Amino acid sequence: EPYKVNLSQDLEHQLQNIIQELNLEIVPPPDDPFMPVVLNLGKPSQRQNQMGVVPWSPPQSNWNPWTSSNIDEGPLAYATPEQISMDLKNELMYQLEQDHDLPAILQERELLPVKKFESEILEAISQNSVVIIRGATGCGKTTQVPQFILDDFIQNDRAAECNIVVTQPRRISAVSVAERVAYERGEEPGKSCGYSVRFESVLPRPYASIMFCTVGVLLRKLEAGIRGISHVIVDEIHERDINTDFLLVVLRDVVQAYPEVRIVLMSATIDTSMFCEYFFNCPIIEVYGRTYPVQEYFLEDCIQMTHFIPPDANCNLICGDEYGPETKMSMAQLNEKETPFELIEALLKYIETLNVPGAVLVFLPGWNLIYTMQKHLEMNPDFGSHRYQILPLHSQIPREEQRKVFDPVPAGVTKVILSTNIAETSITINDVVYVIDSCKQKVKLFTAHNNMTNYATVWASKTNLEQRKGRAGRVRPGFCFHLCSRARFERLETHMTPEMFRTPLHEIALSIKLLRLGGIGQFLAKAIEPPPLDAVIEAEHTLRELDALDANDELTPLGRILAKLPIEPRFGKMMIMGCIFYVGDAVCTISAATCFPEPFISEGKRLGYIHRNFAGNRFSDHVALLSVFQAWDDARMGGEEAEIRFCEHKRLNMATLRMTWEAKVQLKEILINSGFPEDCLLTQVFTNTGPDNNLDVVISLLAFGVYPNVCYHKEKRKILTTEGRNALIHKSSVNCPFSSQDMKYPSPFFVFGEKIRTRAISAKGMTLVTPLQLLLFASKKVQSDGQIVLVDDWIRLQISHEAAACITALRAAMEALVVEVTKQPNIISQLDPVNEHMLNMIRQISRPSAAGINLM
Ligand SMILES: Nc1ncnc2c1ncn2[C@@H]1O[C@H](COP(=O)(O)OP(=O)(O)O)[C@@H](O)[C@H]1O
Ligand SMILES: [Mg+2]
Repeated sequence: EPYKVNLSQDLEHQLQNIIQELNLEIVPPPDDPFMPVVLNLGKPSQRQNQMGVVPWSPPQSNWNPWTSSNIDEGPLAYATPEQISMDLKNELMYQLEQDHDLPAILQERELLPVKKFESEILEAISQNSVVIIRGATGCGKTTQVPQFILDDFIQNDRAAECNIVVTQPRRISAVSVAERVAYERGEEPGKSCGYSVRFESVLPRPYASIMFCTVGVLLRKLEAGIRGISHVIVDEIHERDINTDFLLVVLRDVVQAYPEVRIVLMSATIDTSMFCEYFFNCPIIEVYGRTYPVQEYFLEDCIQMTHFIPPDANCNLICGDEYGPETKMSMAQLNEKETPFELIEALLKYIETLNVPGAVLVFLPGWNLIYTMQKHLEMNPDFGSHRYQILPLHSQIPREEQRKVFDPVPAGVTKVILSTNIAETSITINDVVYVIDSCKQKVKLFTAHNNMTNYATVWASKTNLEQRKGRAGRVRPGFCFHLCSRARFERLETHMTPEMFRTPLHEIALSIKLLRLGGIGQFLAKAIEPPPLDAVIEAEHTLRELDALDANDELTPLGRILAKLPIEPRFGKMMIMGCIFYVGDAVCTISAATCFPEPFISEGKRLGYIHRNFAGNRFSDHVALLSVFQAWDDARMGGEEAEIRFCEHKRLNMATLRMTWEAKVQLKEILINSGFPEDCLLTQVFTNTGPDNNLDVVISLLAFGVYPNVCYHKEKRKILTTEGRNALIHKSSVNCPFSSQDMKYPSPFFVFGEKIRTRAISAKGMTLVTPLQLLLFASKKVQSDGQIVLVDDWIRLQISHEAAACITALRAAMEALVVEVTKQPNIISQLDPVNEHMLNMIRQISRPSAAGINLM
């Protein structure tokens, strides 16, 4: 049915006024009501590109490669190469004397399997422009190889001819390795070992250094070029992170046009053919250590040797003959869509019976299943405090709490690790004798025309199960407990689909064009494994649609801003808009918070009472998050203990808030550096109960940014998608009712943030909006019949024709002004009166009073 949209009469008077002042014409009402006239409107191009290459140069005196700038004051700034080489050679032998715990550790370094091969490696790397270092996970190629390379260059007095960039796919890997390698050198991060992840960096010195960054960070610094670098180490290639696959394309163009450069690809035990063939049949340096085999078992065997009982074709129904009558009878009572918490619980205390000491590594998909499984054991008898030691490893936990997994345990105690697939190839634990495998992955599923980053649990590869097994048996003959039928193993993929095949490419596309590497399609066609066509088309369509590219597929001044922002391009455009309305700080804050988990500490079930009160009366998860942020930033002014007090009292995660903050600041600086003034990015206090026109527009711009994640409320926990299918409220949301209950809303229009798919479908992080916001920013294709209005062809609205089409115009005028200010962002100071009245009209229609709503 439609919605009874009740505007004022003198408001409609205003919307037609401004539209006249802007010298634009409203699409007239249909003569025949059955004619579905569309309200949408629409509206210099630049010369095209040619296939080009990122420039390279080796390390230089008076050039910091980590700040990508000159240095005209200090020892190195003034000194000569040999001076530095000599000096630094001495510093280490000075250090060698005086530190009495350094050689304590350096011996530990030489016990690592990769130690053996140091000669062969350095030998290969020297004589070949590209190298692959294949070897098992645990040999120590991550930590050691970049040292081996530096150590050598130091003690041949070529220290200043050495700068190493080491890319890691995960944020956590980059930093924690940087920490480890700096420890193994008797230092703290900053001396010779730096890092650089998204929104956080501890840079090293300009010479004889090692930089551990993420691929995205490196890619966005390549506008300056790969200047002042001797070696480029691309670790964990076998993971097939889409950004690594992309980087490899870039690097291959480099090694052609600059063969002096040195590249080092590092991989687990997989087929490295395509990589070797890609890089001109480059040498492979195999690496291996003394490792023990493992008996692996499957979900038949697990139930066999515990006597367990619980309360696409199903593979649990299929079972072997030699397995007993009760074995089958049990397993078939348990679907494969969810992993059995109850079985693995019983499977742990079977390991007791084997009476062999060691740690059990449990593979699960996601924080959700790890945090539940933890509270399943820890808050349960048998599993006492002094019997078992249950450590989680999400990569979303304090980095102190991560390290626990490595250091040993008091004797007669079992160390249980509930980790993600980080521990599959990225990190190795020492005590691991046993492994339990969910045989499942957590992947963002996003195909063409989804426009929804949808997290979904899926089956792992045969290769995955193989690699998860090998974690057991780095100490003694081990055991591996696969929680998948023997039938389900047969119906598994051998390898998993690489990210290139199943990820958006609009971020990759902006990069391509910023770096002037040629055409989006042409470039990705050179990939080790190119993406599907429709993905490239979708990426191209998507960037054109928001004027990041012209129709000639070249980078507009807007797209450049979006290229320099390290966030989703829509949120980048949302921020630029907010700057124009002088709500830049507010809207950057929301952007930043997308890059981090929710700062609420949910004990389980749904949300609590006190947390929901941050929402206010705007029925918004986004305002909940924005309200805590205001309360936190005010409370932090007390001091360190005052900050944590607040957080402890309100049950908030203090780490998350400091990260969202630091990210907000960094976003803010890119806009400042882009030319936007300071005054449009100042902190602006707001209420979440009274009226707030600053916060009205901020909700409006959130409608834009999060489009097209829209829904409509009907029943208590029922909502309907944009397409029309039936979805739910997530239990974390503030707009979620309590069990059985319901709540009325001043509007059923919600722009939601994210959608999970594990048990069913559901929407997460919901924010209420008015009809006018839906029309103005959260709806592309809209049709009028004179009285009734159709929005994105599944949402109907009873409303004036002239007003509905006057709004769709403002949008088009706003988009025009976006273009205008992206040519010169300092424009927003001296805005012509027509423009500033267009911003006030938008401000007006943002409010709920103008849509016949009040929040009480
Ligand atoms: N933070 C750490 N604390 C203690 N030991 C560590 C740490 N990081 C790595 N190790 C140890 O270093 C060894 C090699 O690690 P790494 O260089 O990551 O290997 P690779 O990447 O080749 O699998 C492993 O045996 C592991 O136990
Ligand atoms: Mg590694």
